[PDB]
Amino acid sequence: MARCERLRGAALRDVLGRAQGVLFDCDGVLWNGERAVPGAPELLERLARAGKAALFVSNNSRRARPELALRFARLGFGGLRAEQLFSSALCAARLLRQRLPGPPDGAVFVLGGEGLRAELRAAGLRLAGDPSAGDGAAPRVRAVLVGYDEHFSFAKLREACAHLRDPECLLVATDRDPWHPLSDGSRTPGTGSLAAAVETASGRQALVVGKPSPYMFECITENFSIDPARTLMVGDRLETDILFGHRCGMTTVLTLTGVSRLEEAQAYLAAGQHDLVPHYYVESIADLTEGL
Amino acid sequence: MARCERLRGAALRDVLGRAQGVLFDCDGVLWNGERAVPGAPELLERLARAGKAALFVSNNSRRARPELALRFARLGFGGLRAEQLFSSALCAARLLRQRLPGPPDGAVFVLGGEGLRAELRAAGLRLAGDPSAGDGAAPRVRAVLVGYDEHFSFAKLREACAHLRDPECLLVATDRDPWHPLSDGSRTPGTGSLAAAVETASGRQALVVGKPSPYMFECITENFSIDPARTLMVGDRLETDILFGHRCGMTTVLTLTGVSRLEEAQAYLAAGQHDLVPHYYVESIADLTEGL
Ligand SMILES: Cc1ncc(COP(=O)(O)O)c(C=O)c1O
Ligand SMILES: Cc1ncc(COP(=O)(O)O)c(C=O)c1O
Ligand SMILES: [Ca+2]
Ligand SMILES: [Ca+2]
Ligand SMILES: [Ca+2]
Ligand SMILES: [Ca+2]
Repeated sequence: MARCERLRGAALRDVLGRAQGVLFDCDGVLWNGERAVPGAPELLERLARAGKAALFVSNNSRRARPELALRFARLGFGGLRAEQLFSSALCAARLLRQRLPGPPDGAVFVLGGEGLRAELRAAGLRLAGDPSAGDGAAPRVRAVLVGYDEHFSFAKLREACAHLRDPECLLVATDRDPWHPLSDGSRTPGTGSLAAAVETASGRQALVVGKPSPYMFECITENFSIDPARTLMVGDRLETDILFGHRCGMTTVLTLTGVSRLEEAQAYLAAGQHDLVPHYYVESIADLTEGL
Repeated sequence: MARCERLRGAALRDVLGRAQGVLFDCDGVLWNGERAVPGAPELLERLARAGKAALFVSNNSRRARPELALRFARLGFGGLRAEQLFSSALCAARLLRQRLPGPPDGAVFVLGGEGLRAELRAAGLRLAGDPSAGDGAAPRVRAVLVGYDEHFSFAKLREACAHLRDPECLLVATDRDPWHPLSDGSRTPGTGSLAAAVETASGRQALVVGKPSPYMFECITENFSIDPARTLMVGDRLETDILFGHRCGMTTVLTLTGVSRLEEAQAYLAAGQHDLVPHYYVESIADLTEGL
């Protein structure tokens, strides 16, 4: 099982050689804020050359796919197809298209920003507060979606609760990341904090779209035939990316350039909490390139 | 132990006769919104006549003591001394006066309304955003207090987190009630929902002031010699008032005019969760009067 081994040498050559593809978490892995992890772009270049597939999975609900694609390019990750990029915004839009109840024969009440709303509308979803048809009633709200919402308020929370009074109204969260580190050492609250407030006030459990939910893997694999037994999952958060990998049956690699510390992985290992223990770790993903 | 017995007849006469005093939760017990529970005022009148002490304990952080006292009178509860009324606002102010760290050799950042702020200032506390002395630096924030905040926002959450980056900064919540029922059947989010968001984003556990924290009982008993072995605790919420009573060693009485249902108490009893099981229940507190 996962023993949190430092991946290097012949083992690294073996692990990467056997892998048919690599699934990358983004923040803490490819970059921190506006700074690419040195050697990250070169890894992705060498992977493409090695004939190994690369896919990208982020819990970030801020950007619709077109703006996400621009961000990869800007940070040095060139030549990527938009189809290789998966975010919790995109997959939440897809989950709601697939699951929204109501007769054919709802509207979605969204706590979140314009990039999220853009992604939802692109998937064909009607949003609460979109303008109504003629002067008829507003459509019935059949899901509440909690994403990263820099305009979160008590009034919006109260309104979310009102919608959720109907037990057939879905409650969905893009992700449960509790907070994110910023470049100056400060932190921004994460969607997990807002989801906590909504779940508490409504007495509901949210359906989570993003990592570590297996749903995210369903979203990625709708379009892509990938064998999880031959896929490496690389990420910086034990409770999100490494747990995701284990749930999906992938080999997990913790990179140490982000949120989680080696000491924490080792502590979980000691406590026998194996689903929070990576199979392997690297100081940064630049350490992988040698294995090709 | 607690067996959730319907309190009536000779048993009621015995229980009330032996009691030296009664501690009442307020909402769901004495009133629902602006409507007194019929017969509640008459109970309190008869209790005073029986020579039995009455004290009142509410998690409501909206009103400072003077406005709270007006509310009791208005609902039909006359003749009360302000000293008999305890709220999570009053006791949070007291806890912070007692615990605020820093040299003699802080300020308190408050998420909450004007009644809470009034209570804190009356206890001698300086509040973040109170005006600074001359043109010197703002005082160091040494506690974050989360109360009922109808103006809660993402920006305030972010700011709470910034203060909490200092591990010596306290995190205190007035209460963890998750939501409260309104007269039209709707609900308002409770402090517990906001506390959840703050704890999640900061990765901290809050110190809770109100019920079911034993601290609330310390607050009430600072001024009042009451024997918990001779005190009845009467409330409508299993996870708040009944748990509080058990933690304090009081005889607990669930009234059925509020949040918790008899069926839920019986379910907990069945599951052997005795600290969430009331010793006794009544349809409403008006059922107690006969026992005098
Ligand atoms: C709101 C939000 N969600 C998620 C993340 C990053 O997600 P991931 O680490 O899954 O790429 C960030 C990082 O910027 C963020 O700002
Ligand atoms: C914000 C808030 N806190 C607490 C409560 C009631 O508290 P309790 O049931 O402890 O009296 C209410 C009920 O109105 C409320 O509005
Ligand atoms: Ca990450
Ligand atoms: Ca480390
Ligand atoms: Ca109550
Ligand atoms: Ca009942």
